[PDB]
Amino acid sequence: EVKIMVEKDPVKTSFEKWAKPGHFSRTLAKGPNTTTWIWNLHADAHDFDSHTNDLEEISRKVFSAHFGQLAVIFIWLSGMYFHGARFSNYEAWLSDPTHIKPSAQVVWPIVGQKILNGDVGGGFQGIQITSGFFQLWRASGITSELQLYTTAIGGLIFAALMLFAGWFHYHKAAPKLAWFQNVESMLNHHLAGLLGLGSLAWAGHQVHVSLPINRLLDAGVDPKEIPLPHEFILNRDLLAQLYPSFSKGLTPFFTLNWSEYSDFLTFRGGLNPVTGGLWLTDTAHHHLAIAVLFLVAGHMYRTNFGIGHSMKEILEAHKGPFTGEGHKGLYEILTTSWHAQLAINLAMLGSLTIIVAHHMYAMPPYPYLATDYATQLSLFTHHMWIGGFLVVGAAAHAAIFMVRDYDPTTQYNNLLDRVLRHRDAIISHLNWVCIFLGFHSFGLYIHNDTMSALGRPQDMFSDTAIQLQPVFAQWIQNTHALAPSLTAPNATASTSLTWGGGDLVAVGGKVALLPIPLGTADFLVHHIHAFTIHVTVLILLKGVLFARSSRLIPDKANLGFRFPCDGPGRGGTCQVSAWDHVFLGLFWMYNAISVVIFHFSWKMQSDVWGSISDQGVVTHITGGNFAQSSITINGWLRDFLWAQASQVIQSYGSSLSAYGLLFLGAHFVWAFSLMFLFSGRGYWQELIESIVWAHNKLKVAPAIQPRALSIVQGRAVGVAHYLLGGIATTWAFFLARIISVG
Amino acid sequence: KYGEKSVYFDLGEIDNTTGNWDLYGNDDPNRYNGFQNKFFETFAGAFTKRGLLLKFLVLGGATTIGYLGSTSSPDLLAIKNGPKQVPVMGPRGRK
Amino acid sequence: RRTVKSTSDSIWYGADRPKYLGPFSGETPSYLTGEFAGDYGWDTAGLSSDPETFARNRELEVIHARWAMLGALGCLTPELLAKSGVKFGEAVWFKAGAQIFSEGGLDYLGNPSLVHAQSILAIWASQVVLMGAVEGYRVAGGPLGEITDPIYPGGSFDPLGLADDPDTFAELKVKEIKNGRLAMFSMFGFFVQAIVTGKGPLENLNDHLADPVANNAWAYATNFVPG
Amino acid sequence: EKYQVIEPLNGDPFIGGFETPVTSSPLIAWYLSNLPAYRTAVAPLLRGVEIGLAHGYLLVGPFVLTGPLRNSAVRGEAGSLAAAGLVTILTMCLTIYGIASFKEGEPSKAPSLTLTGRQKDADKLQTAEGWASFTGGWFFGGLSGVAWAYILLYVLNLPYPVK
Amino acid sequence: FNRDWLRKDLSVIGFGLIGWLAPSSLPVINGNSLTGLFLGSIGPELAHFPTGPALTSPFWLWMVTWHVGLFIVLTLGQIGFKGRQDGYW
Amino acid sequence: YIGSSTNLIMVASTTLMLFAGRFGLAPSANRKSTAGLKLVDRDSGLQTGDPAGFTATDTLACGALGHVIGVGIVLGLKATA
Ligand SMILES: CCCCCCCCCCCCCCCC(=O)OC[C@H](COP(=O)(O)OC[C@@H](O)CO)OC(=O)CCCCCCCCCCCCCCC
Ligand SMILES: CC(/C=C/C=C(C)/C=C/[C@@]12O[C@]1(C)C[C@@H](O)CC2(C)C)=C\C=C\C=C(C)\C=C\C=C(C)\C=C\[C@@]12O[C@]1(C)C[C@@H](O)CC2(C)C
Ligand SMILES: CC1=C(/C=C/C(C)=C/C=C/C(C)=C/C=C/C=C(C)/C=C/C=C(C)/C=C/C2=C(C)CCCC2(C)C)C(C)(C)CCC1
Repeated sequence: EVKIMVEKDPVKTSFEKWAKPGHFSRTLAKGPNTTTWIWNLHADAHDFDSHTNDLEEISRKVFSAHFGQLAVIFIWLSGMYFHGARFSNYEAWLSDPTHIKPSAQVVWPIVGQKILNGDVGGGFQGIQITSGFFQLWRASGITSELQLYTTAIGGLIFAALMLFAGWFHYHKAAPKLAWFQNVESMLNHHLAGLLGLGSLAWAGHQVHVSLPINRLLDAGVDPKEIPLPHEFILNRDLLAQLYPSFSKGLTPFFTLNWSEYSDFLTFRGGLNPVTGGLWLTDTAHHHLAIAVLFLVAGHMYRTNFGIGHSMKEILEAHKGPFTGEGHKGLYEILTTSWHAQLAINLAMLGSLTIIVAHHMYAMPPYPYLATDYATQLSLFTHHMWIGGFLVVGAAAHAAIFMVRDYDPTTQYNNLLDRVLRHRDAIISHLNWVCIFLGFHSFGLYIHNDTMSALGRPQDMFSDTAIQLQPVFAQWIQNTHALAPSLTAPNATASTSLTWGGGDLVAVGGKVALLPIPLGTADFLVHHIHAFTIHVTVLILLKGVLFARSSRLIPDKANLGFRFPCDGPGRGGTCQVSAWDHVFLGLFWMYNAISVVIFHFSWKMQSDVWGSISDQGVVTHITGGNFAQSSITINGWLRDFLWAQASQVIQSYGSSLSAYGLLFLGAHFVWAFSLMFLFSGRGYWQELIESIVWAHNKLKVAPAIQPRALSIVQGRAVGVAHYLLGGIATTWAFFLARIISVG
Repeated sequence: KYGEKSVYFDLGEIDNTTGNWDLYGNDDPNRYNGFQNKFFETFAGAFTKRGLLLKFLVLGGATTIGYLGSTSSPDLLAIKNGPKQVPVMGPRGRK
Repeated sequence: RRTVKSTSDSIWYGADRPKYLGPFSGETPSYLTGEFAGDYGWDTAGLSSDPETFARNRELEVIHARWAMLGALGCLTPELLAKSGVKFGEAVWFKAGAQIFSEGGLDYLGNPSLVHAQSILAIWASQVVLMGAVEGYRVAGGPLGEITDPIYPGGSFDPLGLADDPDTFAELKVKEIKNGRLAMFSMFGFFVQAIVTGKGPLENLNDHLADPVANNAWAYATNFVPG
Repeated sequence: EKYQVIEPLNGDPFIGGFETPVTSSPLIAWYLSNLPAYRTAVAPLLRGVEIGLAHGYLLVGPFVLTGPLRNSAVRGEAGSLAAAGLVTILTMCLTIYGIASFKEGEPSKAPSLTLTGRQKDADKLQTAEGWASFTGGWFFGGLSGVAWAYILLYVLNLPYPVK
Repeated sequence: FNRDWLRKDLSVIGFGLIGWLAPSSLPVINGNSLTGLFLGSIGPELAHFPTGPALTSPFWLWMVTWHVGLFIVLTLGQIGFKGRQDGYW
Repeated sequence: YIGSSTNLIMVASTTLMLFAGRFGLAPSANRKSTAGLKLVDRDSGLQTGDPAGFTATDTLACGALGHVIGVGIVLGLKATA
């Protein structure tokens, strides 16, 4: 059943189609008549399933394109490593991590760009970076530029290998359709190899390289005097000097005396006091345990050898008296349509990225990362934005599947049909939830504003006035803080210092982590988050469920996935397509993520980050004003945007001037998007008619007829420039402020 | 809905066909006690007429609101209490 | 909301009776086909295969049950009253039968002006004779009514008229048999508790409520070993 | 495996709606049928009296515990007056709705068919006179309920956990 | 709509109670003992409800665990019956 | 070490798992379990010399599960006792 099936030389390698711009489409291949052709060409390029109708070619194209993206990522990684090997102060930073600002980008002297080369320290001039690569390299045990250069060369070699593999598997030996549909074998191989073996290999690297080097670095040994990584493998005496249990070899492993390895495979919470990061011995036991768990999990599904579970039978077995046929029919959908798989994977990847952001600020895994405030803020905001984008894409491509690949014949009385049959109730109840949340949270904010303006602060929803405490979150914090005594007795400390119990970790006169109190303002802000998230879900789910039909337009599935309207009739049918629902969900996702990152920035600056002096007295960056000033909209406007933007607007003439320039440019681009968002196509078409007359009067009219952008293109351009402007504004603001005060 | 078979359309039963049912309507005539009904029909029956109810509601609301507004004690309303501190001078000495 | 018009369908009489072993009851005696109150299909001894024997056992069970119900309430009330505060000659049930041997006699609620009986043989003979007479009236008719059913005569014995509606009648019959079987079980419990511990039910419950692990029936496990 | 709970509304697949445990259930159906709103054979005045009593009684608490005068010595009176004013405003709303909806000649609009196909007399609530009587009853009952709640809370002590 | 939509068994209650009390009671000073003790240790219950337990109490964790286990056992028991007779395996 | 308790536990776990594999007391390549855990017969194109149908795949699977169970038991007993 499961076997390798390929075709020899399916597509001939030639440059002939490179001279046919629209070869992939049967309508675009005829050439252009209007300027719409160019946009259609660049818009339909990578939409493979609209060109052909057979799954084999689509699957082969997807495989090769994924090879290409892998090659691009390898080029990017090689570039980062090389630019850190040649244009950085990584060694000087290694000597003095707490005073040297990381820097890996250097600008040329041309038009006054000199001012951007700041005094980051270590006898170096360059742009301060916030990607956190220095901390990752230090945790990996890298102590020289030669190792980084070797890694860059290896990355380039891997990029070449990925390019060759993509060419090979498209133009020379293309797998057949039966090869791609081996989902059981794919899950077995990926889940066991890619995850378990990769985690086991990283655990091996940590145990054999990173533990001794970082142990010596934390002790105080100068980086130039530390022996090279292979000297701990060729001479086990050194590694036994650092961790004495290595002197026993692998005998405790095979005799099940695993407690002998307890000095480098620990289970201890908290952070390293010297570096303010997680202990690397815990990271060793945990990448090892993850490897074991994934390797066990990967031997589950049935393949050529009889044993194992079959996913089709499992899906067909779980059904009950409330859901008719249950999960029947999903296997064919998920082995027949790429779009359903894309939707599921995008949703999971976005949620996982958001989880990564939370867990990474709460438990800083790298040395000297917690006390580098700019890196923490940058990483959190970046991966949060990425997760939001991915979760919106999930809904987009799920709606694409519903419009194109849905087949009512296969889905008679399963979960999909019954979901499509009670959609009005779902949307109605979710509408009520959105309205209820919006009122009882934002109205609380407006009530606070009005009470404060009227001179009645005793009638507000504040800690000193009427209180709204988050009792459930407080109880969860207290429970998690007392785990190392009752429910996880083998732990030394709690999972993170953010729980109520614990102490303060300070590295170089700066607070790394600290217990985070939760009060009325935190109650308000999490319920704001809940409001925005349920509203975004409402928009996207309404788009997905009503993608095929409604009461307004019974035959919406005939018009396609991406169409502007169905005319001015029935009162007006603008934006009835699932594409426009994604178009609005993008705006609401932007709103939600902006509120989330603002909450994170203000709360951290006000209650966690700060400078500590003798006698253990803590002074925070904004002096704990979040609890009192964040309960009002005026409080936000005055004490966050007005107060914290002083750095970006005063950065002219310093090394931070680029941040102010991009601050202004982003406000500009965001404003510029409104002219595409607020207007329509007919006005611009008529104006273009007049301009075309002007060009015609001088015999210089173009052969390709100019046309106004289509309706869908107008919406897409508006939303793209809008998102770019807003996100770049926040980027410049955050980076300027946190580089100045961090 | 004739209901004999999968037929759900019947011109004879158009209320069944259009689904014009009373989901929870209950027509049991005995709910309350006789003397309760006597008392309530005697007293609450005055407001049955609707135009008179409108006039009474408007006049009573206006009278109540005016009386409460014009006779509220200073210790309850701050606007009637008035200022109690010395006034603050303006920026350029303008009062 | 619909009009159900379900007239008479009682789950305690048909072929789908709950039965005493639940799912494990399986095969049930042929003669125990239901049709009588409290028919859980438990005749593993085969002592009611003859219909006459079955009827005699039914009547005897019902009368033992009623006697046990009365005895249970009578054994439990005076102790709770003493807990409330009313003074009695003997609180426990298994010692109050010898209060008339005390020269102070027997007193209702401890009040000397009530009963205060000192005579013994006369009152025992009187109660024996009158109760034998009422037993005869039960068996072979009498002034308060004519015997209709051996177990359920009725007539003047339901002055409140709750035995009118047959469905509520059957529900009341099964409720009576269930509470009576519980009462007989509690009588066996009271007798055994009097035998083994020599203490009244109220302090037995207090002891079980005080360190239940230490204070239970297992504390008297070794008190009867021979030798 | 063929047993299913969810069913089309009254067995007609082509009428918008489902018949679920939430919608149809002996406890839920009995409770909804025994509420005064669905007692179609009872005079609208008494139904309005009960509804007004319940609503006026429930309204007193929120206005007294939370309000501008909640920390003063006249909190109960202020809250009771606010609840009575809200009852008056809702009575005005009911009156104008009844005027705008029903005329003196229309027979009735309530469905006259039960779920089981039985034919019954349509409710007199959906009429001009019926709505007028219901509104008068609601006004009187709401005022009575507000007064009763005020009396219980403050005229007599009657200690309460929050009061 | 079937009146007995939740096909009435009413013996699943006893089986669920037994099958949740047997595992919970097993460990030392763990399980239903805590819930029973806190049910007894109400406080100044001589008249009515003593003010609710504070956040810093084990009562919340113990009660949550106990009722979650009981509900899981009851649901799995109800699915065990009525699903064995309808087929499904 | 050969007579040690850990060695005995590991060899017993592996032997019992292999015994339950070869004789129809556990699922294997040629004997599929249903939703009711019934062990119906399944035909695989794997040739073995064992007349009962026990293959090398079954040997590897049963040995792996036995090593897993034995390690778990040994660690649990060491932690408790
Ligand atoms: C280094 C990594 C790889 C880079 C690309 C390598 C491409 C190798 C050849 C691919 C095509 C293979 C099939 C040949 C056949 C093919 O493509 O079509 C076949 C076609 C035949 O044309 P003719 O006129 O010779 O024959 C027509 C017939 O009808 C009668 O003979 O064209 C050729 O033979 C040209 C082949 C080279 C075409 C590309 C030339 C330029 C390539 C390099 C561009 C960059 C140069 C940079 C210099 C610094
Ligand atoms: C069987 C049993 C309980 C069974 C309960 C069942 C089936 C419940 C079933 C149900 O839940 C279902 C399924 C479904 C629900 O819808 C309905 C019910 C009906 C609720 C308890 C036995 C319990 C048995 C007990 C406790 C026995 C104790 C014996 C002791 C202590 C003896 C002590 C001495 O004999 C010594 C040792 C020697 C001398 O000293 C003398 C003394 C002192 C007499
Ligand atoms: C031929 C022959 C035979 C047999 C013999 C024998 C002796 C057998 C045995 C066999 C065996 C005896 C096998 C075994 C196997 C085992 C295995 C296969 C294992 C594995 C393991 C594993 C897989 C583990 C893993 C792991 C874990 C899970 C834990 C942690 C660590 C690690 C990772 C390592 C017969 C009788 C038939 C006949 C005669 C001859």
